[PDB]
Amino acid sequence: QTPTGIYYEVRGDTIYMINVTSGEETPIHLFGVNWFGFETPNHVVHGLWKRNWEDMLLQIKSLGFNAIRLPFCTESVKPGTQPIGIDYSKNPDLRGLDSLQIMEKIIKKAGDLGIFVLLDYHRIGCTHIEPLWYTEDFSEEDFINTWIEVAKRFGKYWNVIGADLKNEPHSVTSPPAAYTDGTGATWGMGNPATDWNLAAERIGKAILKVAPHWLIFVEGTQFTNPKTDSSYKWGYNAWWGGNLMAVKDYPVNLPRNKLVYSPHVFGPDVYNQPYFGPAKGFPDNLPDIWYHHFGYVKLELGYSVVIGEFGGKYGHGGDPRDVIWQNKLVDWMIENKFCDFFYWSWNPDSGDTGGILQDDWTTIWEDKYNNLKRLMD
Ligand SMILES: OC[C@H]1O[C@@H](O[C@H]2[C@H](O)[C@@H](O)[C@H](O[C@H]3[C@H](O)[C@@H](O)[C@H](O[C@H]4[C@H](O)[C@@H](O)[C@H](O)O[C@@H]4CO)O[C@@H]3CO)O[C@@H]2CO)[C@H](O)[C@@H](O)[C@@H]1O
Repeated sequence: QTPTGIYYEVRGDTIYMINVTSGEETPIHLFGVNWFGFETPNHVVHGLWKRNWEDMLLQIKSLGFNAIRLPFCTESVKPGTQPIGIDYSKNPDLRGLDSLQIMEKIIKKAGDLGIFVLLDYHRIGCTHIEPLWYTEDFSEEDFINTWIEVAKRFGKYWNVIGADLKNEPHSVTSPPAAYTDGTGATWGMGNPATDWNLAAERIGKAILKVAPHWLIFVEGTQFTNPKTDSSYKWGYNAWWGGNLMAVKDYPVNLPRNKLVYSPHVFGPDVYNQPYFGPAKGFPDNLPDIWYHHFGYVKLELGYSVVIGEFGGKYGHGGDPRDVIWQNKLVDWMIENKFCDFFYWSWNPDSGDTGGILQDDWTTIWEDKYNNLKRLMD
C-alpha cells in the first residue's frame, strides 16, 4: 500500500490523498509552480546565489501555491554531483552537500510546509530536452533504472505525489518523416521504438512496483500518428508535450486510479503559432484548439488532466499578445474546471517566458500573478 502512510489515487477526474493512519481521504488540488535548475549545469534549483532555499519555499507557499514540479536531469539524481551557484553565506546548511542531498532537503521541507512535489525527468543530459526517453549513449533501460532509483529514494517522502515520466516528448523532423524515421516521439504508431503511449506504460509500471502509492503523470507528444494529426486542422501545430489527440484511440495502459494526463501549452512568447494571428481569430479561436489538443481528455473522456507547464512574459519585455493569451487560457481553465496546474516558471531566468518572480529573484510580477491566482480562489 504505502511506505509513508500516504497514498495517492485518481477517482473520476480528481486526485485524492489518503492517510492510512488517520483514515482521512480528501480531494487535493495542485496549485503549482515549476522551480527549475536541477536539470541544468547548475545541478541545483536556480536563484540560491540570491536567496535562501527555505525562504523560496515559504514565499511560494505564501502566494497560495501548494505544489512544486521539480525538473531534474540524470546527473543531478546521482550521488556526488557538485552544485554550482549557491551563496553559502545565504545557504549555510547546504555546504558540502551534493545535488541529491540538496533535493532531499528541499523536498523534506516542502513536506513540512504541506507542498506536494512532482518529480519531472526533464532532460537526460543537462543541456536540452531530448525528443525521446533515450539517446545514442543512454538507453530506455538506463532511463527506467534512473526512475527506479529516484522512486526508491523519494518514495519515502510523504509529499512526493509521483512521477512525470519524461518532459516534452517531441519531434526533430517534419511529418510525414517524423512518424517513421525514429528521430522523435509518436503515439498510436504501433512502434515501440517511438510510441510514447507504449513507453509510458513500461516506465510507469516499473515505478508503480517500487512506489505503488505514487501517481504517474504522462505528457503529450508533438506529433502522434498521421490519421490522428490530420483529423484536425491544427493537428500539426501542438506544442512539445502538448498533443494528446491520440488518447481517445490509444489510451495509455496504466491503472485508472494512478494515471494523470499532463499536457503543456504555451503562448506567443514561446513560439509564434499560426493560430495566434488575429486573422485566424485569435484569441477567440483558442478554446477549440485547446479542447482538440488536450481538453477533451477530461471534458469528453473523464480523465484527470493536469497542465504541467504554461506561461509567458505577460507583456513584460515580450509579445503584447501574451497578456491576451494568458488571460484567455486561465478563463478557459477556470470555466472548464482545469484546477490542477504547474506554471512555468517560479524562476525569472527562463529566457522566453520569464517567471512569477522578477529578475531580482525577490519581487513578483503582480499583474501576471493576479491573472494566475484566479485559479487558486
Ligand atoms: O530547463 C531550463 C530552461 O527552460 C527553458 O524553458 C522551457 C522549458 O525547459 C521547456 O519545458 C519548454 O520548452 C519549449 C521549448 O523551449 C520551445 O523551444 C519549443 O518550441 C516548439 C513548439 O513546441 C512547436 O509547436 C513548434 O513547432 O516548434 C517550436 C520550436 O521549433 O516548445 C517547448 C514547449 O513545447 O518551455 C520552457 C519555455 O521554453 C527556459 O527558456 C530556459 O531559460 C531555461 O534554461
